[PDB]
Amino acid sequence: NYLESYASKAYNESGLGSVYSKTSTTWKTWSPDASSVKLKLYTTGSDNEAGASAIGTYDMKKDSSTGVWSLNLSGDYKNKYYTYLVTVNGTTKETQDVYSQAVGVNGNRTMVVDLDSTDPSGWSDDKHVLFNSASEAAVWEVHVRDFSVSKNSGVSEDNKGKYLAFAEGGTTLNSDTSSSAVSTGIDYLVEQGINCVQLMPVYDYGSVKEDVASSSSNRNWGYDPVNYNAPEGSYSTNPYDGNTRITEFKQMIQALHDRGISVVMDVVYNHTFSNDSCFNRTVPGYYYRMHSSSAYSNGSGCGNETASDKLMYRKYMIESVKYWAEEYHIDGFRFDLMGIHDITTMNDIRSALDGLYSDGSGKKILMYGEPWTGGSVAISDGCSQSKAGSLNPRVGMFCDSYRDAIKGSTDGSDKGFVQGNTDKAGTVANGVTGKGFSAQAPSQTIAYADAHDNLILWDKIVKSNGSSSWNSTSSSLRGQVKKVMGLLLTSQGIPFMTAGSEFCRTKQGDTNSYKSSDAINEIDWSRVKTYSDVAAYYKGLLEIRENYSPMKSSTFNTPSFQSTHGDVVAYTYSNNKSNEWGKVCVLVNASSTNDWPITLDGSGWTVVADGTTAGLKSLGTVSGNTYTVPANSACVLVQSSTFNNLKVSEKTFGTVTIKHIDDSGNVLKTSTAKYADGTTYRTYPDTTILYDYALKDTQGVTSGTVTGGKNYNVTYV
Repeated sequence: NYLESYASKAYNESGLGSVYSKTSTTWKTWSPDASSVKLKLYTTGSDNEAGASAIGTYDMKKDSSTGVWSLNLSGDYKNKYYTYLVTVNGTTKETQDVYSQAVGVNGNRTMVVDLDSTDPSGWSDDKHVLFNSASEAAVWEVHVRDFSVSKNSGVSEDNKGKYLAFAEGGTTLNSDTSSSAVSTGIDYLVEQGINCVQLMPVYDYGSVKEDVASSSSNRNWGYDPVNYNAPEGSYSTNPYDGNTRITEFKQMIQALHDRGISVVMDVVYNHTFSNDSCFNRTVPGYYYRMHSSSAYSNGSGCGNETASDKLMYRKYMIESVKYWAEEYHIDGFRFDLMGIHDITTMNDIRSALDGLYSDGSGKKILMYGEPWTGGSVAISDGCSQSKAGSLNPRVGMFCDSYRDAIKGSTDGSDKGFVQGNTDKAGTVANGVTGKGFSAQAPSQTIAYADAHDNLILWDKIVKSNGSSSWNSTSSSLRGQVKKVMGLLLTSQGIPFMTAGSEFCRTKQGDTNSYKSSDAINEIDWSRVKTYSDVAAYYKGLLEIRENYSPMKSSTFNTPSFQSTHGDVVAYTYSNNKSNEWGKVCVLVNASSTNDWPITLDGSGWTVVADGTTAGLKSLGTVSGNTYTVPANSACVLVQSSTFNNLKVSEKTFGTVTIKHIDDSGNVLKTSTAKYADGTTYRTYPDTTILYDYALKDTQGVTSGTVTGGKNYNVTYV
């Protein structure tokens, strides 16, 4: 409890970090133990770029009762870089900035972002894509590079691997201007209507060298936080340049917002990459728990725990998670290993969001994380599943007890339910209730089967079924992944999904793939054709879910169950709305082989999934009190007497028809973005861009709400 004096006071300070105005800027930073905090300025994100000079140094002034150090200067410091030197116990360490809204390369430095100036065209009229209920999400966890970088990805060679791969207008499998009906990249998200992305950690992490291209030898998942408040540079086209990463992120955000897709961010406050992070550099021995002034505790990983208990961290979280929601319009935050944090900090972040926007919309922003610790947690108050009743109802927890029962161990061959381990069935059936541990609202339980960590769902499915990496087309194993989606997307509480699980993304059996080669960590999009039907089946379930409030209500509903043990789990949702199907029944057969006849919730049903295909269009009626779940099939039934209530229109996609022309007509490229009926046909020059002369006025309509089956033309490039 190092310094709660000077942190009860100083808790309400404001303008920590730096604040921008055209005339002048103010810096404030807190270090009661320091003898001096000195501001130092730079002109670049690193010494790589041209000039990169420092600009000058300025001693901040301590405020005794708060200990906060502050400085204000006149002049425009827009896009100037800077750092603090912190002097504590006679040592001096350079601290980047504790509050770093915009960063150089890898984070080494910060620059004063003229925040609103970064905004892309048509940003000021952007909107959040909040979900009224938390559960209406369907989080598709993608690590951006994986989605983009495959050679066959259709994404342009300069958008390949980068934020604008969510922004490249229109793209087909192997790029061919063709009836190559496999649209890929951002187009696929529109076809699937994936509804909500989760970006694997897009804040600045140290475990990728941003100085060089990301590659099979320059990859990481990015669980090595270095700056919480600035997005990753490596996914920029231009990491050396702040704003760029910011704008592209805003354009990636805006492209997902345009398409009505919510963006959720994995944020990893429980630990940092380095015991010599800015935190320890700025208040050594405050921010990190320490069983001794000699020795950090290690209750998480990598040798540290953030001092969540201790006020001047509680603030930093509270007014960081707000920052991402303030600016980037991020729609939710997923916390790694919440169990390290004190609940009396999660409760404040939750409560701080609830007041960001005057209309209370901030209440809608999703928040959840992993409740388990990563080791011997150093303090007694922890975000555990057991303590869960002390979190605010709208902070959520992954539910491993559920996960493991579905699939088994994260890692071993040991078969779970999906592969036929009957003896998990009882635990999975309870997990579908959402109360796999004591929880207060569906906003809590992140019903999930799979993640980046350990075996991607397919690899375990094949590995657990008994063979390695096979890329197998087996209608058994390929039928077997559809079990999980049948469960998760029909559970209560936020469904979750590693990106491309829906086309059997494989990592060839790799467990801790955290830095494994691109050939291990890429979406080979030819799997989308090969494991078509699977994705078509997957899309069809989101049609089911998004149109079905009980699967997505804000407070708990609760399935009935008709089998919970052996090899068939079967449960039914209930509803009272008149413009929705009414009762839904979901059955998942753990067998790989057998076709058990199941009793079901009511006397008449329409089949809307069969383990091959799914979604609103009737795949078959069925009648009488029983249904058969053939082999791997995950099947969905809705009460047949009210199947018609879902009078949604078809997702009548519209189109852009970019026809880039430099001069003399002809064609330089022809994408055809497949935008949904709403959204906007925003469109971009990204062809002749490395170095070129082939350039055009970009005559055309260039932007606006799309309109259904209509062709919007821009003559870019």
